[PDB]
Amino acid sequence: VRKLLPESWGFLCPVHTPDGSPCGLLNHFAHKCRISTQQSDVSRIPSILYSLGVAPASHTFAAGPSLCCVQIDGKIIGWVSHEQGKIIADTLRYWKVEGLPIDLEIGYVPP
Amino acid sequence: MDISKPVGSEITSVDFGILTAKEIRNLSAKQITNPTVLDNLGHPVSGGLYDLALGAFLRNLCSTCGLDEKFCPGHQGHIELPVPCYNPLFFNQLYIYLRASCLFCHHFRLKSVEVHRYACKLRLLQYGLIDESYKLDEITSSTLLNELKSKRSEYVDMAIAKALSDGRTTERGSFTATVNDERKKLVHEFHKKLLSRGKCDNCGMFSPKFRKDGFTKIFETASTYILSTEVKNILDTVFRKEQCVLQYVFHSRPNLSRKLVKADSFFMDVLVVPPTRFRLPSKLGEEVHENSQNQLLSKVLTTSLLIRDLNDDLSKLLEDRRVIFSRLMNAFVTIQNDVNAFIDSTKAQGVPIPGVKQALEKKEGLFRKHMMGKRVNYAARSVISPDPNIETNEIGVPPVFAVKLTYPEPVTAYNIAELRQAVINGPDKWPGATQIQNEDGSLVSLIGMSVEQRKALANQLLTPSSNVSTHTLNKKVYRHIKNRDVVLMNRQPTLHKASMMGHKVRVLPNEKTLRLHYANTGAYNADFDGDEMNMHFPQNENARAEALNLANTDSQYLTPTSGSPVRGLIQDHISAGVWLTSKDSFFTREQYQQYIYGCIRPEDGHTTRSKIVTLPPTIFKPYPLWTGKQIITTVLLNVTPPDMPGINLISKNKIKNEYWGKGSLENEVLFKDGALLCGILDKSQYGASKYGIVHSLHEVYGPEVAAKVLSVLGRLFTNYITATAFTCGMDDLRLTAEGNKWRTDILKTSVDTGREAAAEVTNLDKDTPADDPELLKRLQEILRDNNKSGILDAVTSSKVNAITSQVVSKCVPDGTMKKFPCNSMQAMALSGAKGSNVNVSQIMCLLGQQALEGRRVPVMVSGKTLPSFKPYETDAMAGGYVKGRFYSGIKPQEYYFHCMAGREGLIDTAVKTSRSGYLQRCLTKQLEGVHVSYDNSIRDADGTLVQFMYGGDAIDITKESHMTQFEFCLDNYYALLKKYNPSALIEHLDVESALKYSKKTLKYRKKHSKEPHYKQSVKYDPVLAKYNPAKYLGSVSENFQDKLESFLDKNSKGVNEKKFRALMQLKYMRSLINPGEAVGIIASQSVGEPSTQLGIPRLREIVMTANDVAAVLKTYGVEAARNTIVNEINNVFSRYAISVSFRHLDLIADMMTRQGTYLAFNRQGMETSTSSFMKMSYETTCQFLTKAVLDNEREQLDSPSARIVVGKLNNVGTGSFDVLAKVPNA
Amino acid sequence: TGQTPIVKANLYDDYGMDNFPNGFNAVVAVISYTGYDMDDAMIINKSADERGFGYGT
Amino acid sequence: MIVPVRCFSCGKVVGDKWESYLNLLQEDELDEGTALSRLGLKRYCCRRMILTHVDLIEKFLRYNPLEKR
Amino acid sequence: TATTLNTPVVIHATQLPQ
Amino acid sequence: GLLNLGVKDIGEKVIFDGKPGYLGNKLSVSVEQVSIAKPMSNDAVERKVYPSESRQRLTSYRGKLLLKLKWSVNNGEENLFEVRDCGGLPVMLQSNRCHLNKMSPYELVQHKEESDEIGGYFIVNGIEKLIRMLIVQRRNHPMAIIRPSFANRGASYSHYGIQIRSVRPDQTSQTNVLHYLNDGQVTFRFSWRKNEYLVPVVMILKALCTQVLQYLGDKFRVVFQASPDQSDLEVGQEVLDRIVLVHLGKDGSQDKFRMLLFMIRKLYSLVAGECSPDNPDATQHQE
Amino acid sequence: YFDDTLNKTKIKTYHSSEPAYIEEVNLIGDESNKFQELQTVSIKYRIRRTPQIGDKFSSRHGQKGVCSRKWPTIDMPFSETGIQPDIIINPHAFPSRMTIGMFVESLAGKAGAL
DNA sequence: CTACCGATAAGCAGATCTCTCGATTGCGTAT
DNA sequence: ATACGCTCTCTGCTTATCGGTAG
RNA sequence: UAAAUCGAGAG
Ligand SMILES: [Zn+2]
Ligand SMILES: [Zn+2]
Ligand SMILES: [Zn+2]
Repeated sequence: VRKLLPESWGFLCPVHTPDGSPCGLLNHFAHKCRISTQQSDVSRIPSILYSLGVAPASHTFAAGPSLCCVQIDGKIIGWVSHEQGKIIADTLRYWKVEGLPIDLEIGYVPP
Repeated sequence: MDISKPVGSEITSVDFGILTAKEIRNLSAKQITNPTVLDNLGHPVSGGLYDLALGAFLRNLCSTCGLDEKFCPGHQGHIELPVPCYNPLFFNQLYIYLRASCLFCHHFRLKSVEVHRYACKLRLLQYGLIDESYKLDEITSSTLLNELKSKRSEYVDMAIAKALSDGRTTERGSFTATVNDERKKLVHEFHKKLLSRGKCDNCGMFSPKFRKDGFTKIFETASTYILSTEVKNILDTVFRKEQCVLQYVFHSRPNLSRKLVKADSFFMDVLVVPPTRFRLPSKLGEEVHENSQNQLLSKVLTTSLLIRDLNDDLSKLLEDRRVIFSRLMNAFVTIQNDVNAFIDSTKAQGVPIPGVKQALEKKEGLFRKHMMGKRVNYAARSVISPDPNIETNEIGVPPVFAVKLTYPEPVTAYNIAELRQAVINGPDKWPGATQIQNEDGSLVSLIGMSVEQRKALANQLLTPSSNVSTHTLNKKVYRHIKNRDVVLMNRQPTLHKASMMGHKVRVLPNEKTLRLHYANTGAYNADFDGDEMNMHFPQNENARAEALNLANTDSQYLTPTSGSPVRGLIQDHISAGVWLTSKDSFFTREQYQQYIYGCIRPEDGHTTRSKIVTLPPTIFKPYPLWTGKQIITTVLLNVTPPDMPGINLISKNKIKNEYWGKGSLENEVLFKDGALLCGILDKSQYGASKYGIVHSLHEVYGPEVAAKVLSVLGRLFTNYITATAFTCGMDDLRLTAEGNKWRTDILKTSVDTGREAAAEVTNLDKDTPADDPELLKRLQEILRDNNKSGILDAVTSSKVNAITSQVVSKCVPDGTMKKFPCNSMQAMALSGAKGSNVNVSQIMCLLGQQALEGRRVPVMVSGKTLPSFKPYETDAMAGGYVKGRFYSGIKPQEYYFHCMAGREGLIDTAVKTSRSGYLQRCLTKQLEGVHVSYDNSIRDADGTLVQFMYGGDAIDITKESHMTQFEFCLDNYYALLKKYNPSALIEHLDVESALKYSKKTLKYRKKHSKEPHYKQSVKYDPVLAKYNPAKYLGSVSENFQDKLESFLDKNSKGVNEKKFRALMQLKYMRSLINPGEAVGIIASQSVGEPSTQLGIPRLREIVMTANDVAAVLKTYGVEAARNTIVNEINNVFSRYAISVSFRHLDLIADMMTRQGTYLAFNRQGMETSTSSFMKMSYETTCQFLTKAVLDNEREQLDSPSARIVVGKLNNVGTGSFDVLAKVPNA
Repeated sequence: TGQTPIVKANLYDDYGMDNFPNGFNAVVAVISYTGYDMDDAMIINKSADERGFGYGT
Repeated sequence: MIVPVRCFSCGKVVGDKWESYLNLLQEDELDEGTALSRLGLKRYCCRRMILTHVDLIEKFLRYNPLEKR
Repeated sequence: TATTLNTPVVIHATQLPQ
Repeated sequence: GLLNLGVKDIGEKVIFDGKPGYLGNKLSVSVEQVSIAKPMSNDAVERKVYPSESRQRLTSYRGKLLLKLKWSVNNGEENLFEVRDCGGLPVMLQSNRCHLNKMSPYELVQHKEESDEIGGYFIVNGIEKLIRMLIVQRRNHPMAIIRPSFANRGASYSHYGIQIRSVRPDQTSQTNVLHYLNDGQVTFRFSWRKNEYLVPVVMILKALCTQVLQYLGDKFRVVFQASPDQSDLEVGQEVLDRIVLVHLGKDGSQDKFRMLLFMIRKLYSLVAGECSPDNPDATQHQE
Repeated sequence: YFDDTLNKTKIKTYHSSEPAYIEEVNLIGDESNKFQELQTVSIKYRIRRTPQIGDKFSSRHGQKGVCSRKWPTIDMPFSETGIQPDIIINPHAFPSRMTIGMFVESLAGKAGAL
């Protein structure tokens, strides 16, 4: 647990750490890392997702890691192909950086 | 403690016996009734927990004694328990002897033949005749059973009679570790087979099986509860029938008292309330929180009153009886649980209040917090700051400490010159007194006194006593700690004995910090970044003697871990040596004379001639010059004693012969006849290095002359650095354009290291692209496995380390813009003052590969080491190869990896001291008493011989350094011969016999050794086994004598061979460990402290938690196990390159294997030990106290742990003998 | 008596640390001179703090 | 807090060059080095005593308990 | 008064009175 | 905000007397509006209290907390209301419930505060105490886990598992773990009050979308402190509301069913070796 | 405080070692309707922490250390310009600790002050 | 045929350096 | 207003139920 | 005047 890890690239300050017992545990945040404090309005996200081709979970008959599962905030939305997964992940990033909040964290775990 | 109050009686030993109810009711000053501690208005309620008669309480004269709060020791009361209840200490004993019986025959469920057999076996173990009992078992219808019992009884009585008449065992038994071990094994088998009888043998009728769900309750099944009085009566009857058989299960020494053991001991008829003095209320300003013991006793008193009332209600007389019986039973159970809580705070049912057992169990208990490690008086603590001009055997006491700390000096006819003026001074005018302890013991104070009255008191210090009874004593003055006194300086943690030394005190005038000379830095492992350490001021002359002589800083030059030195100047003085003893160092007459008088001031005794002598100038024309070599030479000539020659020595230093120019010979150091003729003083000469000049001075002129040499060398190098500086800069770190181009061109060859290494590990073609999806796929398969990546992390790491080495070799020391000795960075790195070649490599060439537990940098689940690098970046850059240097800076990714590595290092550094201290504590608790006897055989405190000869030769490792340095011994033959002076070392020593036998065995051995070791019949013992090396000259070990003979047979060179071997053998006679050395403590420290630096877990697999010792013991026996233990406990130390003397590993292995088994250093091994108090003070105090008190064990107070607990002097070193005074008259 | 760092990151004044001085600039000489500083100690000019250097409450 | 009377290292009195330095930086457009030199501060020991002073006492003087805010 | 400096620790009668 | 959401999620506590199978008067009691203000102090008409006084008084910087109840009877016959205070609730500085929320740095100096005073910390008895942030599992994420502790839960346990720390809109978390047993039977586990509870997952699957709900409700009817008025089917659907994936809430039965189906498939992958355990030590799965 | 329980004037003392100066006093009152008398006082003192020998000083690079002696200005090295450095740091700290940040910071500091 | 002794399989108990500060130290109910 | 009821390790040992062997 | 628990630190 106490090891510095590459997953903290810019979230936890590597150098800043107390020396002794708390080392690796009592971390500190990178000075530009801002922790979210309110909800993002993701109610409109399914609408654009359905246009892209995210087939709703009620009418798809899909299961398994063999297909990509598109989920929002902890609830299943749809099931799509992997290539479609890459396309919609990058496209959603394009739209959000360019309706869609700026805190919409998008994680596409590829096969 | 006052020396003028003598104590005659001494506690020989103590024995752990159960207190009985009848005994308590006789001693008690009162029995307490009501569960109210104290009524309102502030007075204590008579009959309560407090009382006038349980000890004087808060300005209330004690009724029992009639003395005030200070002069009432406190008196013990008792609580009349209405019913007898279980004692939670002995519940397992009561529950084993509750079962294993027939409730009708009132015997055990075992046939009385077996019971009598075990009784006589245990009676034979009472007297130590362990093997006789094994023949007692070799004895093999009912009327013949009585004859069999009588035959066994006659056999046992006659064996006892013979052993007692043979002078083999006295009337008080012979109890030792082995007999204890066999007794424990016998009793455990006794109990294991005693429950194996489900059906009785004296009358074969079944009995119910008692089932205990938990403490305070026992249930019968054919479920049914059983009252405690029934259990008491049952076991009372059983013990009455089998008193002769349990008389030898609850005893170890002959019960000379012949007092029958009952079942009343197993039950709590009475609770005992300590005197009020031991339950005084927590007072915090206004807050008063009564004791938890008082609260528990109040609870038990409440339960007593309630159950007594229920009993009385039942006595004053159906359904009402039913409810009152249920309530009475619950009152029984609740008072049982409340008693169990008052004793133990974890068996209860209900965070819970601490119980009386909880005041002892673990650390912070009464053993490991107020008996082993106490809190001392007349001591100080502070932060250390460096201070040359302190003699390396002194410590600088601030005026604050110098006015607080005091010593009681009794006034004599010769001391009133200075103690009178100390009293005149007062408690503030240093030096001076703070108290006068009179003849009557009254401590007249001086703090609040006038100077006029102080002088008036001083004029009566040495008056005669007008008291007929105090004519022996005399007044004492508590003088301030003067300049002559001694102080025991320690710096926690005390990883080794040399960390607690004794210094002479110098009363500095200025600042509040303990000022300490630099030399002791490695000795305490201290720095000056706020390190704190403590000074202890002994209060009696006998204590001054040990720190002044035995623990004195002079006596501590060589660490017994390997006999190496851990003194020597550290950082500045080393570089001042590399410069002052250069060839370029020439000194005019004024400069040289000032340097010489700057350190060897002969007004206190720095030099041994009382008039400084000079040396002729090295260069006469044009003008008189000198050299730093001559400075060292004249310093040695002045400090060395007269009427003795100078040193002769040949050695080397760490600076090669290339760093001084072509054809140079400064790398080899030469002292000839007390003159420095070649080579530069370095870390190797003076410093933490063996066989250097200061070590040689130690070995030849003594330790005190080496201490004086260290002081003068420090002072001289300081006065030379305060007239000539030495600085590191930014140019020192630079490289020429040539060096930088070489570094860049080599590092360009690190571009394809990663791809080639990865293709190698996955076994593909070296010429495959980084984007080849096959390589990506194979790296991905390697990614999840932790060993395929392990070999992908090992081959690439070797390649990048090799490229690092190529860069370092080709760049430095060639490319550096500033060269040695101009390059102060290299000057202090090569010399050893600080850092290594790796440090200047990282500063000037590159950091290299970052190691995170043997492997490369931890990787993401994606296959990326960092977000900046592509998935499976086939480049050593992504892996953790830091090409940047601390001079040119490092990239953000390399900065991240360096942060990873540094955090890992900090984590492990935090772990190592704490993790590896438990093992040292284990060893030190076990081997605390293992010392050297006067047979030169090492044995425990009791006497169980561990080894017969220390290491096989009885050579002290602190005096073994120059025993096999024959060439050194011959070169300085005259100095050594003067130091030993065999003129007065032959009038009481035999030579001829030991030399004869040594020659005979040497000839016999040379006759042999053609054949392997098993066939080599001895026919002739080694000389040490037959002759005492400290009494017969020439009694020396085989390997030493053979190496000396080889030296004398390869080097045929006014000294002859016979005189040289006489001197060497006398030196061996003086290089023997003195009797009474805590070799166990030294071994434990020397195996634990270096273990701080496979590795420690391997130690835990060999010392603490049991190639493999088990296999070699189960196949090859016990000596093979010992050899395997030593070999494996050594080669782990070897891989860390720590020199560990085998006189420690041998002692450890021979203590572990003392029983013929693989006894590790945990509580299992400790269980087989004679003294109880050590085991109680170690851990599991409850189990060991039960085992001690059930056997009525009378431990003889020999272990170091026990003698402290009972207040007696130790059994190692200074206490290992008595002192008696001869008186003239008859 | 605090002082602004002569050497300071750009972020030193984004966070307005100058509102809270932390130390003082001192003339540091990397020199082996007095012999009273080898491991980690350091030497402070007497007249410097006789005139108020490093003073606090 | 407030400008030191003397430069710590050398001992030169820089307890009067504070307001003058502020003026020469404010009344006249001057670089810090030019203003320090024109006051007679060539040694870097004296220059750092005025160059990097914060004069915190101003922020300390707002919180006066003897005047209604 | 009456301490180890001034009183015997243990004073016994060697034999019966005579 | 979130206090109102939380107390809306708390609900009612129905207790029935025994006055005449009708129990009597329902007494549905709850809270509907929880609110705080700036910390005032009456010293007739209340003035304002500023943190300068709180620090200098060695006291706490606490405002007043007001809860308005809903003392209803017989399912709405009479609904008494009551706005009861709840003592001095400490309030953190520079926050919208503090007297210095928008004060300019000039204004901050004006009220003896500082030039650029920062909040984030409460004042309690004049001691400045902040509430240190913590790091926890990422919310609403079914993460594979392989920890040996699961194997110690008893017999037939595997160290494998699928864990999720669901969080409701009111930002309170409930955990769920699908253990894998050697037999092949999956096992939901939660902690409703303070102790572990295990249920076969096909049971919850069919119950989310009345025979099982009565069966499931009968198991936990007592620990949940359901009133006698509530039927076992009602307490069963309440169990499926207050335990199973409270990050879908009510009107999410089918969604919770799909989510648990997905979690079961993920567990089957994790035990079959087609996926890797997710490290809770990493920052990839943390909040 | 003059006490009613004893009718004798009792005085509280200063329980500390370092002598202090009375900086400020706050006569805290109680917000109760009664004219409750003054009972709580907050006394704040200042104590002068002049740097003594042994006080830890440190740079921004982790070169922590106590001060061994306040070395008089005459006895310190002086440059050509005549400035005695106020801090002397031993050179041997750097080769192992490898804090080239301190070297480059000293360089930049002198350049900036010039 | 039964009784007694092993033998892992499971359950259980005790363990894994000195020093300086600071703060806090109980609900709950029936009178 | 207050006094009285109160879900993160490692070494052993001990208990236990299934095996035979031998009269 | 205590003693515990939590937190902050020094080596
Ligand atoms: Zn008494
Ligand atoms: Zn019987
Ligand atoms: Zn100056």
